[PDB]
Amino acid sequence: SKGEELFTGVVPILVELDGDVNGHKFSVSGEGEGDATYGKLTLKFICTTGKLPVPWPTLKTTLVQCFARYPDHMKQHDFFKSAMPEGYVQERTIFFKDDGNYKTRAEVKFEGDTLVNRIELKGIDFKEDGNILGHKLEYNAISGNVNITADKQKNGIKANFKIRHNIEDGSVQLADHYQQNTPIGDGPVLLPDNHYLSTQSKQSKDPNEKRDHMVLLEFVTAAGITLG
Ligand code: NA
Repeated sequence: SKGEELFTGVVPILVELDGDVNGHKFSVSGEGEGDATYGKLTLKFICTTGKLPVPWPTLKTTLVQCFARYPDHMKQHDFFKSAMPEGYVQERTIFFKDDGNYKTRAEVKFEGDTLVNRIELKGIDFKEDGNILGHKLEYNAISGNVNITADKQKNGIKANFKIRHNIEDGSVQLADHYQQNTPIGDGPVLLPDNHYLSTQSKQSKDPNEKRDHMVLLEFVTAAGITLG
């Protein structure tokens, strides 16, 4: 695609999120860069409104799958880059088992040479002392396989995957994700054969940063289709 050509070197990234979870309102800003040749993302997120009222790990998926490394032989299945520069809408519902849900809407697009992710998030039906509003998650890595299907009716894609977040008492909190992406522009897109994105993230802190924040180092690689 012509959009893929936008991703052959290191691209600056900006993320801006406004959230409301059970009436707790917050905002997050992110800055970093992506290098899709290696599926590599480095980001720092800052809660601009004070302390983040939910755990950072529950926001990681919400806070740029256009930076996935697609293997050469799978490049015709990269929807995300084919929609650029005009971008796409990414919507999710994320179900926390035995707890509330996030509903997210984002637009991902170029503004100049910067890839920007602007998001709104709504959480409802959270338990006041469950794992999320009780802050019982470990500030712990996450990984998984994002399963992608074509959505021909919407000239886009669907995806579904589970995140298992470790809890401080040694249990696991499941977060079942449902996703849809649709192009913003009316230019040509690539609609993929079924495949997945193998994704892993390490979270850390800027020891010099007093604000509530998260630093991420993430790798995202398309898989599941064999050459030939
Ligand atoms: Na690159």
